[PDB]
Amino acid sequence: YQGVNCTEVPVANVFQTRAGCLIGAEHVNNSYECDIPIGAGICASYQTASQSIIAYTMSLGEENSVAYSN
Amino acid sequence: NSIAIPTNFTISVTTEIIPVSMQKVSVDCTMYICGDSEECSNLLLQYGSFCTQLNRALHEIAVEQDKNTQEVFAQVKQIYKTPPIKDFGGFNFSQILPDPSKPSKRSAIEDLLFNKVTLQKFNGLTVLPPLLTDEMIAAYTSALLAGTITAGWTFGAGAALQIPFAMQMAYRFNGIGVTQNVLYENQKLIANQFNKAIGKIQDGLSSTASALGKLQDVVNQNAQALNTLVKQLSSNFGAISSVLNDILSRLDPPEAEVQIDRLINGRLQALNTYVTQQLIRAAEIRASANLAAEKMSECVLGQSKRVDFCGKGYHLMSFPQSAPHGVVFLHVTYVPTQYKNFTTAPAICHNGKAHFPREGVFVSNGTHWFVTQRNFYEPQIITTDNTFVSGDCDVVIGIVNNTVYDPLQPELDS
Amino acid sequence: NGLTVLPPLLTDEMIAAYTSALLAGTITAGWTFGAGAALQIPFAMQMAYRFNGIGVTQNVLYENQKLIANQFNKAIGKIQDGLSSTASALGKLQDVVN
Amino acid sequence: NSIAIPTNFTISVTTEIIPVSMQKVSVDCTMYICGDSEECSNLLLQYGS
Amino acid sequence: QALNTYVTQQLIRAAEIRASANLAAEKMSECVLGQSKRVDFCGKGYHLM
Ligand SMILES: *[C@@H]1O[C@H](CO)[C@@H](O[C@@H]2O[C@H](CO)[C@@H](O[C@@H]3O[C@H](CO)[C@@H](O)[C@H](O)[C@@H]3O)[C@H](O)[C@H]2NC(C)=O)[C@H](O)[C@H]1NC(C)=O
Ligand SMILES: *[C@@H]1O[C@H](CO)[C@@H](O[C@@H]2O[C@H](CO)[C@@H](O)[C@H](O)[C@H]2NC(C)=O)[C@H](O)[C@H]1NC(C)=O
Ligand SMILES: *[C@@H]1O[C@H](CO)[C@@H](O[C@@H]2O[C@H](CO)[C@@H](O)[C@H](O)[C@H]2NC(C)=O)[C@H](O)[C@H]1NC(C)=O
Ligand SMILES: *[C@@H]1O[C@H](CO)[C@@H](O[C@@H]2O[C@H](CO)[C@@H](O)[C@H](O)[C@H]2NC(C)=O)[C@H](O)[C@H]1NC(C)=O
Ligand SMILES: *[C@@H]1O[C@H](CO)[C@@H](O)[C@H](O)[C@H]1NC(C)=O
Ligand SMILES: *[C@@H]1O[C@H](CO)[C@@H](O)[C@H](O)[C@H]1NC(C)=O
Ligand SMILES: *[C@@H]1O[C@H](CO)[C@@H](O)[C@H](O)[C@H]1NC(C)=O
Ligand SMILES: *[C@@H]1O[C@H](CO)[C@@H](O)[C@H](O)[C@H]1NC(C)=O
Ligand SMILES: *[C@@H]1O[C@H](CO)[C@@H](O)[C@H](O)[C@H]1NC(C)=O
Repeated sequence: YQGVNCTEVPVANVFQTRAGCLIGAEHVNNSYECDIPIGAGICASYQTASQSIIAYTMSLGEENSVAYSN
Repeated sequence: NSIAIPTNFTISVTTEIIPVSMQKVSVDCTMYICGDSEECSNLLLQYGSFCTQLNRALHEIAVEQDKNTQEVFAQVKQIYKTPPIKDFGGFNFSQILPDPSKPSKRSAIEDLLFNKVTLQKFNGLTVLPPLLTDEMIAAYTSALLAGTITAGWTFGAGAALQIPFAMQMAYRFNGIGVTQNVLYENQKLIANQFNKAIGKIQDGLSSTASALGKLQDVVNQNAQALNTLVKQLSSNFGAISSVLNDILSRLDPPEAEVQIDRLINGRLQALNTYVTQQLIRAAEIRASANLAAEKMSECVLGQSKRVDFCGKGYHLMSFPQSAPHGVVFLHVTYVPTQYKNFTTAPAICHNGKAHFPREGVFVSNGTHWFVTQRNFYEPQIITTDNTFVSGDCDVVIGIVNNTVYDPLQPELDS
Repeated sequence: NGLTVLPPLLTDEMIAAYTSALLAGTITAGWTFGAGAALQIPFAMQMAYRFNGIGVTQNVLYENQKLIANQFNKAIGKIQDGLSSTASALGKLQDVVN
Repeated sequence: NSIAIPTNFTISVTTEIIPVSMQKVSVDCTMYICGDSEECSNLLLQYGS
Repeated sequence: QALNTYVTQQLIRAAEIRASANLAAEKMSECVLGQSKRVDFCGKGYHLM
């Protein structure tokens, strides 16, 4: 439900995001690459009980270390 | 028989601004047209699939905006951390590198540009947030800048090593026809000029917010268009009233439906005009975004030989900075200065032979003749190593007598 | 009653002057255009520089300057004759106007 | 095992033309639509902007 | 309706003409003030001036 807070409208998977009220998606906090855009950095995917759609914050890419020396 | 050759140079840093994206807007057709009136909604059913087309066009524009943003910024496979050592060849990148909480007294150009740009629930309209937040844009920019600074020419398919900055600068100097022995002799002055230019740019940006007119115009035009569309709701278009309830209450259906039809036609025209103009503007902004992506690829990740594509002078390197709905580039360029006058000849007449320089031009100090590069005065004695030999002294116009030396004979005699 | 055409800001003479200044600067000066060196590089030196640019050695220009100049002049004359004969070679501008 | 190399060269000059600017036009909207009659303009004022 | 149609046509033509003008400015900068290595960007053959 775009541009809507979850306090009012669903009464009229409950979770509140910057893009709106999202129903049906399980929220994890391990970042991945974006699969289905949602908005404001939130991306969702279907990720295999409980083979459900998950919602996560998009990851910009793997980090790279590089030694230092003059 | 005269030629001018530089004896000095300066390092110049300039600025360029390009818009990238636009605001994403979605509109409810029925809410704007009728506004919770059942008779109007029933009458609107006779027009087929207008609202569908309008919504589809707006949705396509909204998608294209994020497409443009990801085309421009998402060019980097990996994330490069800022090296915890700031010991470069005397160059301080503090004002352009980030700071996790930004607690330093030195503000990044990002904050200055952001503040310079900075300085409804009842309508049928909606505005959507972009897919990428500002923090992710800043992260992409910082990673790209740090990777360019650290890995040098091994940025792509890179390794776990850091090419020293002075070597990169020397290679870039070689790129434009100046030998690196020039850089290795006044690196200190080079760094001082670079730092002074960066400071001047920061002060100039902090002076005024009027330099961002290109980015301001997009916002102004979009707001003007939206305000015009909203204000168009109050017109009568020849009907009795601009409020549906007044028409319903004051008249019977057999004329109220005609008045409502008139109002419907007017508001449909308004919506069509707005959407067409938005489509054209979206095309323009896509062209601008393509230009921005090309410039990033061809000037930030490498050195360009195209004249005046990356500012005036000879291109050395450039750095990107993020901005609201746009990007900012900082081009570093080489500019020759303090010219001098000399006498030149096309070739040198030795004993029956004509000698041409392998590189550079022949110059005369009034007494002695030398060969030097065309962008920095550095004379050398005319050796048979430096001179390409072909032909005789007959056909070349303006050839001049002189003596060509040979290191071999004194070595042989000893 | 209601239609008006406005004049362009820059007149034709100004455009011609801009073109003349640009070409004179590019011809008289060489790679020193821009920075006010203002000495005058000989033209054959610029031609040799360009010849080195396209991958041939400048002695080939210095040994055939006369023939090269003759060919250049003949090409310019051919362009003049071609322009004088057909006055409809400018299609795109005419299409815009139409 | 065979290659070809030029022995003479020629100089060619060609031309190309590019449009830059359009004709500049302004239109008196109200005078065009109404032809300077007050009855038309009074009704036109009800169409907004 | 007539006025609206004319205005829209003019807008599209203006977009086309400004694209052409951008090409013209780029060509001026790349070709008149320097030597270009891009193939056939400055006519056929190898560019001199
Ligand atoms: C070039 O890099 C150097 C670091 O290598 C930067 O030096 C630091 O600059 C900041 C602000 O420009 C200085 O903070 C100020 O210091 C004065 C000194 O009294 C103080 O009165 C102010 O209240 C403020 O704290 C900082 O001290 C300085 N540090 C060092 C070690 O020099 C420099 O800023 C960089 N260049 C530019 C143009 O920013
Ligand atoms: C031109 O070269 C001269 C040296 O040949 C530079 O002169 C020095 O400039 C610095 C400025 O940072 C002064 O502090 C020195 O006192 C100058 N020394 C001499 C002997 O003049 C000059 O800076 C160069 N030109 C430019 C524009 O930098
Ligand atoms: C410098 O070059 C000139 C080229 O003209 C030489 O002049 C000729 O020299 C030959 C013998 O070397 C004479 O037979 C000619 O009569 C000269 N012609 C002219 C116009 O002077 C000149 O000799 C060269 N200088 C030296 C020292 O050899
Ligand atoms: C190719 O180059 C040669 C030069 O080595 C040209 O030979 C001269 O050409 C001019 C005019 O074309 C004649 O007036 C000369 O008599 C030629 N000299 C000789 C020794 O033959 C040759 O003509 C050039 N080819 C073309 C088609 O112009
Ligand atoms: C939640 O409700 C508050 C209270 O008005 C509102 O400010 C906020 O925008 C709502 N959340 C979202 C995501 O809209
Ligand atoms: C992720 O969330 C779980 C609870 O939902 C929490 O225990 C864990 O610490 C979080 N980890 C991170 C990295 O946020
Ligand atoms: C580079 O680091 C080394 C130590 O790894 C140090 O000895 C050297 O002085 C440093 N070079 C500069 C220019 O600071
Ligand atoms: C070199 O000297 C001449 C006259 O001696 C003068 O006209 C010319 O301007 C000088 N060169 C420069 C670059 O000023
Ligand atoms: C020109 O420079 C050379 C080498 O620097 C020197 O030998 C010669 O004397 C100079 N010319 C004059 C007229 O002093």
